[PDB]
This record gives sequence, structure tokens and C-alpha cells, in this order.
Amino acid sequence: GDIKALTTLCDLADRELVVIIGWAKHIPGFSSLSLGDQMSLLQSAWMEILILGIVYRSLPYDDKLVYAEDYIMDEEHSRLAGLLELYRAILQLVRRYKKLKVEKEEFVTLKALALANSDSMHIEDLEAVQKLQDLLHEALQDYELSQHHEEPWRTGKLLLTLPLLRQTAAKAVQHFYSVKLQGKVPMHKLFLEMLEA
Amino acid sequence: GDIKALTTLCDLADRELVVIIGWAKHIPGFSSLSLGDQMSLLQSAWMEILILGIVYRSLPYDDKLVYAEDYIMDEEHSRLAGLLELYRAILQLVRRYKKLKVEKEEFVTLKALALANSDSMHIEDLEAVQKLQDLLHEALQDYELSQHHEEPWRTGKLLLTLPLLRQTAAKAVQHFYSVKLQGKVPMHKLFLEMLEAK
Amino acid sequence: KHKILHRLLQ
Amino acid sequence: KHKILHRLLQD
Ligand SMILES: CC(C)(c1ccc(O)cc1)c1ccc(O)cc1
Ligand SMILES: CC(C)(c1ccc(O)cc1)c1ccc(O)cc1
Repeated sequence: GDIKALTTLCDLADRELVVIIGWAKHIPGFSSLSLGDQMSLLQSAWMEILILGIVYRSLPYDDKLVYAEDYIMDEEHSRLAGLLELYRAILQLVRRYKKLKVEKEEFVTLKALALANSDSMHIEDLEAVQKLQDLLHEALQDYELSQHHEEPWRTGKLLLTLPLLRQTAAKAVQHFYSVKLQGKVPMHKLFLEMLEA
Repeated sequence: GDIKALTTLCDLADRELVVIIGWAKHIPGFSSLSLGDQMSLLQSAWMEILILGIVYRSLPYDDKLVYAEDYIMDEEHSRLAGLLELYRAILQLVRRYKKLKVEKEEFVTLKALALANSDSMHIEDLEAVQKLQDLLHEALQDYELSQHHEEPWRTGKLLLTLPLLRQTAAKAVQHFYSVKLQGKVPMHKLFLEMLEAK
Repeated sequence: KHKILHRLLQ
Repeated sequence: KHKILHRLLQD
């Protein structure tokens, strides 16, 4: 019922987290930050980044969320497992990204920019983090001017989805922290480490 | 005391809401929305917009928040009234806005854009709201191209503060909803209506 | 609720 | 806590 679905979902997220972290180490300039600052950015933004992957995979579908290319949830299955509110919130993003026809390349740059825009509480070198954010923002602007010159403010339209992304990621974290405290769904240690941060 | 300070702060908010509402009614296109959609956007965005007014007023100060021209709070008085976390969060916005030297004209444009970008869950005419958001986003880009052409990605830098704005506004709503429940701080009806809305 | 807001927006 | 994250970023 709800236990096996949430266990399946949380196992999927633990596998994604390993890939998230490996990918982030290759973001230009990220590894020039202190390890503490790298960890603070990731502990703030991991869920925003995971949700961007869901949105990306979910673009070919209508009213369904592709948590994995082999694990897709519609409205009723979300209701069966207590995820209807989160499913609806992530759908709101899928609507905005489907209308803008956001591309794979744009998702990867928005993930990196969301990471450096995290607004974490315990950053040791504000200037280094700001400089990384500026470069990643500039990368997106450069891409859009070169690849979509006839849509003058496309970058801004992408940026304007980031408040909803951060809002939805926070409520996802709260939801699965509540699942954690209930103790019925088993979770791997890395997922637990990110969730309890 | 926390009683009187919080009472004063909530009275100031209720008086700013009067201005906020009359200001929104003159945003181009806003009054063309249905009354229901107008109210959804306001009930979603009111705290974001209020906080942008605090940020603008706080720019002349160092480590102080100007809730009105004649009501300023430093770290110690914020701690005295249980507002330390919210004070530090708003000051993180002040930090970024001071660094970017955000102008009065840009605050007004960002308040309007934040209203239309609020992502409410009960919108009747999604495409009317999207059209308004697109115009208000274009107004800000047009201004930045005309007034700050040598800073090519300035608009984007402004937009990149909006997740922290929304996050901090959400925290403020919860905190004063908690104050509401405790029942020791009197609050006016319009503020109560916005605080309790959903 | 929105009674007051409705009135102020006319 | 960050034991696992810190090792994964170090290696
Ligand atoms: C964090 C969560 C388990 C997840 C699982 C898999 C995934 O690829 C990304 C995120 C998740 C978040 C939000 C949600 O609605 C369902 C599942
Ligand atoms: C909503 C609140 C009472 C307020 C009071 C006055 C104001 O101009 C804007 C907001 C407020 C919010 C956040 C905060 O830290 C203090 C007071």
C-alpha cells in the first residue's frame, strides 16, 4: 500500500542522491569552494534538484509524475499513498515548464544555478559562493542569447519558476521527514543524512 | 515589552495593507482580472510585498530593520520580542539588495511582478494571470535595458532574490499566525483576514 | 475569508 | 550530519 510505494520512492531517491553529488562535483568552480560550503549548498538544494529531475522526466506525460522512467504516478495512485498535495504542487511546475518547452540543457543549468542560489545559513565564504552563482547565471544567460535569441526574456521566465520550486521542495522535505518520524518506511543512510540536515 | 512591540508591528502592517491594496488596484491590467483572481493573488503575495517595503526602508541602515520610518529594530530588540530569526532572514535580503543598489523604481516593479508571480492555487483564469505576469516581467526588463544597459544580467540578479523573498514571507506568515493563536496581541480585522486566509 | 478585502477592492 | 556527503565529496 503506502508503505511499499514510499519505500520504493525513497530507494529511488537514495540512488539519485549518489548521482546528484557526483554531478555537482563537476560543476565548474563548485569544487573550488570549501568542503563545508559545498556541503551547505547541497544540503539546502538537494530536493530542488531532485524535483527538477522529476519535472524534466514528466514533460512527455499529462497529469503524471515520472519519479523514474519506470515509476510513474497518476492522481489516484498519489492519493492512495498520501502524496496528492505534493503531486499537485509538482504538477504546477510541470505545467510551467511544459509551456516554456524547457530543454534538457536548460534543466542541467537550472539545477546548477539553484544549487549556488541556495541561500544557506552557514556559508563560510559568501563572496566565493556569490561568484559561482554569478558564473552559473551568466552561463544560462549566454545559452539563451545564443540558442533562443528571438525569445528575448526567456532566461527571466525560467528564473521566475524558482520561487515555486523552492516552496515545493521545502514541503517535500517536510512530508518525508514526517514519514521518517513515523518509522514505518525504511530509508538508506544517505537519504536520511540529507533529510535530517 | 513583546506585547506592545508586536501590537505596534501588527498595527503598522494593517495600515500598510490599506496602501498595498489601493496600489495594486492601479497596477496596469490588475483590475481586469476577476475579483476572485485579484484576491487570490493578494492573499498569496501580501507578505512578500510587505517585506519588500521593509527591505527598501532598511537600505539606509546597518543591521537594523525599518518597519516604518519611525519604528526601527536592531538585533537586541528583535530578540526581546521573539523576532530574531525573522530579523536575520530579512537582513539577508537587505544584504543582497544593498549590494545590487536596488532602486525605488525597481522595488515597485518587483512588488508588482511578485504579485502576479505568486502561484496561487485557486486561479480562475490562468492565462489572464500569465499575461499580466508577462507584461510586468517585460516592464522590468525594459527598464533594466534602458537604465542599466552596461549591467546586462541585472534583471536576472533581481529575479534570483525571489525564492528567498517567498521563503522568508512564508516564515513570517507562520510566525504571526502563531502569535495570533496565542491570543495576547490584539490584531486588526484586515491583517487577521490576510493572516488566516486559504 | 475575503469579506474585508473584497469591500476594499470594491 | 554529513559523514557520507563529506566522504563522497572528498574521494
Ligand atoms: C524525494 C522523493 C522521494 C523523490 C524520489 C525519487 C526522485 O527521483 C526524486 C525525489 C519524492 C519527493 C517528492 C514527491 O512528491 C515524491 C517523492
Ligand atoms: C508582518 C509584520 C507584522 C509587518 C509589520 C509592518 C510592516 O511594514 C510589514 C510587516 C512583520 C513581518 C515580519 C517581521 O519580522 C516583523 C513584522
